Formats: sequence, C-alpha cells, structure tokens
Amino acid sequence: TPMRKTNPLMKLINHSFIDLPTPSNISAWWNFGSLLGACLILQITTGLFLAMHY
Amino acid sequence: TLTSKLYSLLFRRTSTFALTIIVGVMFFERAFDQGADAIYDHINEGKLWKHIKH
Amino acid sequence: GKWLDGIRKWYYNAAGFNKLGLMRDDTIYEDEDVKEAIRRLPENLYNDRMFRIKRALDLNLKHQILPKEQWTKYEEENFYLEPYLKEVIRERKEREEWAKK
Amino acid sequence: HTDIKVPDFSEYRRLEVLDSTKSSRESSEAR
Amino acid sequence: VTRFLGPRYRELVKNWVPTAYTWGAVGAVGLVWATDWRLILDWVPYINGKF
Amino acid sequence: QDLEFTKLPNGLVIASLENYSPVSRIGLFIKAGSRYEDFSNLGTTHLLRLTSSLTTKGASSFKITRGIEAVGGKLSVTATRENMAYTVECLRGDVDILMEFLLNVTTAPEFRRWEVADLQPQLKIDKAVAFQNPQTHVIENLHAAAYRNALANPLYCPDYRIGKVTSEELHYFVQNHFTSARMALIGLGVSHPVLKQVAEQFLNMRGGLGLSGAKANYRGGEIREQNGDSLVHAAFVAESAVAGSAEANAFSVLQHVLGAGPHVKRGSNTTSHLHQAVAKATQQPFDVSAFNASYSDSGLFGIYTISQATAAGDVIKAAYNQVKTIAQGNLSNTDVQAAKNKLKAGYLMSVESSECFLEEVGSQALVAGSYMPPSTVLQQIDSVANADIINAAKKFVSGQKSMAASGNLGHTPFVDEL
Amino acid sequence: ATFAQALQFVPETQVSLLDNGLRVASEQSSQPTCTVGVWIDVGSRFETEKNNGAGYFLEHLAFKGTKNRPGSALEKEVESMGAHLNAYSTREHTAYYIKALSKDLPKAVELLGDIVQNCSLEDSQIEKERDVILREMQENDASMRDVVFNYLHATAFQGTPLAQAVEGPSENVRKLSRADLTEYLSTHYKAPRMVLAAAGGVEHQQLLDLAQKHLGGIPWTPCRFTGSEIRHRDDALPFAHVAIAVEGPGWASPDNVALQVANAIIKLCQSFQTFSICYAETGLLGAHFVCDRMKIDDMMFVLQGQWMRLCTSATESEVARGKNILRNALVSHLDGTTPVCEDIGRSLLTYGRRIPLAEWESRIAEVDASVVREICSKYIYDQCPAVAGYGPIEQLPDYNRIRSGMFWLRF
Repeated sequence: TPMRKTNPLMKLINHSFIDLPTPSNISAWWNFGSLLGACLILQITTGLFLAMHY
Repeated sequence: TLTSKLYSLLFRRTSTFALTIIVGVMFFERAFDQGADAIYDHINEGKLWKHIKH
Repeated sequence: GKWLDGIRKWYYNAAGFNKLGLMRDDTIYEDEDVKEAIRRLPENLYNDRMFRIKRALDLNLKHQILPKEQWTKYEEENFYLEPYLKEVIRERKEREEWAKK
Repeated sequence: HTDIKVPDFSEYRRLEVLDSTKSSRESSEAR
Repeated sequence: VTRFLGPRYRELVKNWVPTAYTWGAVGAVGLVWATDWRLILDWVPYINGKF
Repeated sequence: QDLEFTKLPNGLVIASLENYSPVSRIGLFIKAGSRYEDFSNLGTTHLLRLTSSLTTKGASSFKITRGIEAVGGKLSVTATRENMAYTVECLRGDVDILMEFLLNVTTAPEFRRWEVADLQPQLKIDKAVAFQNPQTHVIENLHAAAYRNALANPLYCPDYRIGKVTSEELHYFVQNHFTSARMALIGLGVSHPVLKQVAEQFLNMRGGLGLSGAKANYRGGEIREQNGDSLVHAAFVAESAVAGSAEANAFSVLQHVLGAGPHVKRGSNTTSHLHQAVAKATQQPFDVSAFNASYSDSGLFGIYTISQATAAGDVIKAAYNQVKTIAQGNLSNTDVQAAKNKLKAGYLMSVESSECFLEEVGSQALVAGSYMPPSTVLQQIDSVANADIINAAKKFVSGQKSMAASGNLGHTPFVDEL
Repeated sequence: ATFAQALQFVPETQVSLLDNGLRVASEQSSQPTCTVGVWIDVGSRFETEKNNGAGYFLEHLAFKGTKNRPGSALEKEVESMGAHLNAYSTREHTAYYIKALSKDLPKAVELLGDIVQNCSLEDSQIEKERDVILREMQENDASMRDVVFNYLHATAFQGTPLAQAVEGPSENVRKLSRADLTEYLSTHYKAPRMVLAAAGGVEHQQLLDLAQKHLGGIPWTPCRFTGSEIRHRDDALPFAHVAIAVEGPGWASPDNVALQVANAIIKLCQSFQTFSICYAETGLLGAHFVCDRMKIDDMMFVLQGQWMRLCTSATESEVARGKNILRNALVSHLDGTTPVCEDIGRSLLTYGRRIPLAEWESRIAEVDASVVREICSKYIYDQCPAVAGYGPIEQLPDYNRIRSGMFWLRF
C-alpha cells in the first residue's frame, strides 16, 4: 500500500484532496470555492505583515 | 538529434530536470529583469531621475 | 390541448436536456423517493439510464452537444420512471397517513 | 467480444513533423 | 544499522549516489539563487548585475 | 542409458537415469495417498501436499522458499488416490541444496501449529480452483459413490474438515506412511552414484513398513448433485480389474475402442463409436468418453458424458448401448487395431516429457520394484485379443453400476434405469 | 556434468533448403515418437480488414477436407495411425503439426502436404465452419483474460494491422466468402514463407526426402505503438482483469534477454503474471493481474513500484536470481518433442537459424544488474503505457495517474 494510505495525516490528505471523487463535467465556477480559500490565505498572510507595523 | 541527447541527459531523471529548471530560473530572472528594466526606462526616458542625476 | 401541447413542446425544446441525449426522467432530482424508484427499475432500463447520464456528463465536460439528429424528440419520449416514482410516493403517503392516525 | 475496434483517433493525434525514418521511440522522446 | 551492513546496501548506495549529488546541487543552487548570496554569484560569467 | 531399480537395505528403491538434459529432475514417490486415510483424519493428504514449503527441522520456510527460487528450481507435490510424489527440478550443478530441502520436507517436517492454521484457508481456494473443471468434481463424486472404504476418500479435504486439520494428524500420517519401504527415489538427470549418496542421506528414514490398510470395497451407490447448470455431466462405471493385469490392458483397449479423447483439432471423432452414436442420439453439443481408472486393489471402467440436461438420458443411453453392442460381440478387427495403435501412441507420447516419464517410473517402482521397458508394455498391449475385449465389455455390462451426475438432472436416469 | 556441458550435449538441428524455398529442419533424438509440423509465416498481422478472420477460418477447415481424401478419410487415417493432428494461429504465425510415432513419419509428412498444398474448401463445410465459429466467438467471450489481452492489443496498436484479433469480427466471418479464402491461401501459403520442422526420432535425410516428395509442389514464388487505454466496465463480473504493457523490442533485439530477466525478477494480487509478448518489430512488455474491486489501485501501485525499482535500483542478487529462473524456464520448456519442434519452427520463422542453448546461456551470462537497470530504463521508465481493463473496473487509476506512476519524482 502507498504511504499516502498509511500515515493518518497522509490518509486524510489523500482521501480529501488527492483521491477525492470529483465530477468530470465540473465547470469553472467550482474553481471559485478553492479561490476563496486562497484569498483567505492571502488575507491571513498579507494582513499579518500589515499587523507588524499597524 | 537534438531531443535524442537533450531528453536523454536533462529530462530523463527528474533530479536533472529540477537542476536545469533552477539554472534556467537564475538565467531567466537575470535576463528578464534586465530586459523589463530596459523597456521601462526607454518608454519613459527623460522622466526618470537616473537620467537627470547625470 | 393543442395550444397547451405547443407550449409544452416549446418548453421541452428550450430545456436543453434533449440536446445531450437525455430523457426527462434522467433530469429528475435524486431524492430518496427517486433513489428507490431507480433501485426498482429493471436492469435494462437501469443500464440505459446509467449510460445516457454518463454520456451527458461526458458531453458536458467536453462542452459539446450531441448531433441534432440524435437529440431526444418530445413526441418520442418514454416516462419510464413515472410509474415507479408514483408507486413509491403512494407507499410513502400511505405510511404517513397511517402514522398520523 | 471480438468487436474491439478502437474508434479512429487520427484527428487528435499529434501532427507528425514528417514521415521520416524516425523510430517510434525517437518520436515519443520528442513529444 | 546492523541490518544495513551488507553488499546489497552498498550497491544501492552506489546506484543512488548520482541522484543524491544531483539533488544536493539542486538545493545548493536554489539556496544561492533565493538568497542572492553574491559570494558565489560573482564567479558565474553572467549574473554580474550586482555592481 | 537404462534405469536400474536398486533397492536399499532399508527398503528405499533407488533408480537413476543419465539423460543429459541441463535440468536435473528428482522425485520421491511415497505410497501414501488419500486412500490410506480414514474417517478420523479425512482430508489430511490435501493439506499435507500444501505444507511442502512449511518450515522443517533442518530448514526454515523462508530459507526453503528463497533457496529454491534463487537456485531457479521448483519443488512441487503431486497426489493421487494411492501415491504422493515430491518432484524437485533444478540445474545440474544445483542438486545438493534442493535434495537437502527435499529430505527436510519429507523425512523430518515440523508442522508448526500456527503455520498449519495459516495454511488451512488455502484448502478452500485449492478445492474451488480444482473443481472449476466439471470432470474432477464428477470423478470425485463417482469415487465417493462407487467405493465405500478406501478409494472413496476424496483427494480434496471435505468442507467440514477445511478448518480442523490439526498438525497432530499431519504428524501421525507422515510417521505412519512416509516410511522407507513405502518410498522410491528416482533421478533422471542425476547420475547413479550421487543418487546413491542422497539415498544414503535418506538411509535413516522412519521404519520399514507403514499402516497400510483397507481394501476399497465396492458399492453400487449413486450421488446426484442437483444444480442449475444447463449442461449435465454424468459418469456411470463398473468395477474393472486391478492395475497391472492383462484384464486391465483389455479394459484400456476397450476404452480406446470406445474413444478416450479427440485426435484431430476440432475433430468430429469419426473413429469414436461413442461420439458417432451420441451424434445421432442428440444434436446439441456433447462430449462422450470411456472413463477408465486402475488401482492396486480394484478398478473402474465406465462412461463419462457431458451433454445438455434436456437430452441427458438419451445421450448416456446411446453410449451405454454402444458398449452393449461390443458386449454382444460386434467388434471388428480393424477398429481393434486402431485402438491398439491409439493406446501405444498415447503411452509413448505421454512418456516423452521428462515429468511424465519420471512419474511413470516412480509409479512402476512403487507398485512393482522393477522397471518395465516400453517395449514390454507394447508387447502386453498387442497380446490383448478380441475375445478378451469382449469379456471386458461383458463384465462392464453385467456388473453393478455406480453413477455420479451433476447438473439440472431433470432427465438423467438413475443407476437402476441405467 | 556442468550446465554448459549439458547444453553442449544438446544435438544440433540440421537445416536444409529446398529448390522451391521450403526450409526443412530437424533435431535427431532417440525418442520413439516424433512431432512433424509446418509453420507458415502468415498471421492476423498480414490480414486487411476485408479478411481479418481468413487465417482462423482456414485453420478451422484445414482438417475438414483435402482434395486427395475427404475430411472424414483424413481424420480416420490420423486416428488409425494413433497420431494427434493439431493447429494454432497467432497474429504473426500459423502452424499445423502432427504428433505421431516415428515409424509413421512418412505418412504424416504426406498428410501435411495434403493439408497445405491442395486444401479442399467445400462450400457446405465452409458454412458449417461459419456456424461453428459464430458459436465459438460467443463461447470465448466468457474467458475474460483473452478478452483483456485482445483489448490490450487493440488499444496498443490501433491503426496498425497488428491490433485486429486473430478470430476477426462477427461481420467479417459472416461475409468471408470462399474466394477470399482461396486468395489468402494463394498469396500466403507459399515457400519460402514456410518451414517443415520435425523433432524426436526423425532422421534429417528422411525428412528431407519426404519434404521433396510431398512439399515440393508448393509454388516457387508501419507498426506504431500508441499508449492508449480501454476499460470495459461490468460490475456483475466477480473480479477485475487488468493488463498494462509498454512497447517492447521485436524478435531481432539483444535486449529481449535482459527484459526476460527483469520480468522473472518481478501478495495483493490474486493472480499476477508478467508477459513479454514479442513480435517482428514491436512488442508488449507488461503485467496481467486479476483483482478484487477494492484492490486494483494497490496492485497497480505495487507493480509500478517494482518496475521503478528495477529501472533504478537493480541489485546483483535479484538479477542473478532472475537469470537462474530464466535458464531453468528455457531448459524446462524445451522438454518433449512438441515443444522443441515448435521452437525449431518459430525460431526459423523469427530469428533464423535455431539459436542453440549454449548461445542462450552465454547471452544470459552477459546480463548484469547494470545492464538490467539500463535496459529497463530504456524500455519501461517514463514511457506511455497501454492499459486494458475488464470490469469491475472503477478503482483502476485514471490514465494520467498510471502515466505519472510510470516515473519517480525521487529519481
């Protein structure tokens, strides 16, 4: 068995992200959700560097 | 043939692929930065103070 | 009748599920009653529905459409899931009516 | 089961540069 | 460690030595590029913009 | 060169050849078999031949497997209702290691209970895959329905015994049946002196006889297996003569008169009387053969038919009638000579492969102790006369029948009807 | 004595060339039986779409009648002699052989001539063969391993004539007229495209005389691998079948031995096997395994990991074990008159000469761990594969996943 299916953190990552059954006909709109998370990350990172001087 | 040596030497092993990627990153960074700076300086020549200070 | 049939045909053509080779019952939302109705379908109808849905998904992924000749025709459509779904809904309503007495 | 004929994919295959004596291995390496 | 003392492991290390060297070079050049060390980036023929 | 069945003082019959083939083949044929077990330890032999790779007193399971693989040879175990063969095949320069492995596997096995428990589930899979072809299943039911004491014991462990074969039973069977006087060591590539040396390694083997028992009493019973299969396989048999007898040769020549198997790819079996009879009997696809097995205590000559259920009876009836016609005396001389040619050619062509030659030599050493050259076999086959074949057919027709069938069984006649 | 000495003990196979071109080969031995056969360098690869099933149909009706004697007479003679008449057809080879007694060597050879030179194509027999073959295709549909291998060939070679099955489509066999079979025979069954090979108790001079007598009347005179995939889903089937392969070198290539050693080097899988199917200029090197519905991904991962380990980290002990396994398989396969006769015919058809066992041992001895890993990287590493899956195929990784697994990011 691959290491991704043995380590519990790797288990979670593989099950939720690497090997998640996803419809093939999904259009571009479903991208935005992922983008949202990225935006959040940006707001968490960039804003953090703003807090160091505000 | 070009590919018969290129792919066999550089793109065969992924480690060599990463190595040539990083070397290309260095060279591209230098050359692209120089070219973009030259373009920006030429487009607004005279306005910039690097020319005025002379 | 004739006027209503014309409006219904216009709506069927306007709704694009026929372009993808689908039938009306393939479009119905998969809730519990529809799930059991699908489970009650005969194997041939179940396989035909599965292939039609898969072909529609493949076409939608390619952003393509089945050729105009192969489009489902409003005058030549089978409501295969209607009897099974009606029976399931009837049984559920009977259970609820008994459970409210 | 003998109806194994794969539908034609020629309209999607990478347009070969020329019909040279290049071996299939060399063409795969180039692609 | 005792189990690894054998000819087969020596052959394996010999096989993987080129890969280890290539990855070490990748890491070193990546560090030099990211930090712009300029101790090393002065020797390279190009990339002499650090006047 | 030629073989020489030298018998060691303990009782181990040692035979060697000098075929210069690069693969040296060795075979230890023990007289132990499924017939030598009883109701108490039924199915022991089936697990016994699956424990070849288990750890022994002198070698471990891992050591045995890895050494056999690295050498490139193979250690296999073949089993019949009377004999059990351990056959080891290696390169010419790699004989000693695998011979020691064979010694450890046979003379001093160590049936670790956990290993036996882990191996036991393999019995289900082996039985299932071996029952995939209907012939084996029907023949097993036929042996169960024909004999009652010894040969009725199945080659594959019964379903109820799959998970309850204790290692104590394995040890008891090995130490009561794997004895020097009931074993024979045969080496094809191995030259005689090294074969003598490995036999000397085998010199201190258990005792000098085993718990041989039973007599394989015959019952006219029948086993019916009602299944949903469209095709039905039936096999009805009568007691023939023991193996190694002139009457056994007569029964074999009779089976080749009736038709044992195909001779032309996709052929219609024009010579086969049974195939011709069933062709006019039924039009759907069929397959008819004259089953014939011979043993030390008894024998079984009969008809095996694979047909459609709706026609089943008809088919077998036709086949039966054919033998009856031969019993009446309607046996010409041309087809007799054709069958004799078929038998001689089949024997000689079977002997071609080194594996089958080794098996034949081992069986002869176990049951006779002196090698029978193929010329003598051909002479004995030619000795069979038409009257002897008619007598064999009469014995089959007049004898008590035992039948085993499997399939839809909606039209198959019972033993009394057949 | 030693392995090398034992190989030297093997008798050579005398080869002679007739005037028409027929190549008669033999291997004398002391056995009382023999197997004499005709191997024709004609197969499904040489058949266009119009006659895809021509060779198979001719294999069917070859024993059902010749001009000199009716099919019943031919079969009756074979049975009376005690011999066994058999035939097979591959995508590149055809063979009709007779396993007989040594003293029956003359007649058998004559028989082969009657099968080859003057074959009687009875129209009634042709229709009967049509019906039988239509039944046989549906029968073979049950066997899913052969279906998987046919899928693999079809998806791997596609446009190449090497992808069509030996049996041919149902519509092709239905419409395959007698004239088409006669034209196929005329254009294909001709010397020197044929080899008469015998083994066992046969003298080469006797075989040559018989060939001149009965086989002298014979008339004197771009393959492309596409890494595609096919998956036929059928969840009712108990187990899933998978066959994954990559391009392999043809018969004429020194790398075949190293690839054989690598395959020998190669349990989640219920039944897992490795195949090295070789052709003229192409080939399929890969593995076929049967799986549970829930374990396809793990088995594919294990197989590809073994492939990558061989391509990158091939130690000496494993290569030595593979070489020993290959030697044992080579020697054990050539046991019996039929296997050696088939080897003689095929080797004359593909390699030329007979490639004696001593050369095979020397070539295997040349093989080294470095050679094994180099050739594996040459043919296996980072190569687009051809995949064929027979249902229930759902957990089988998508083609992009398989292709990505065909290489290592660590390497």
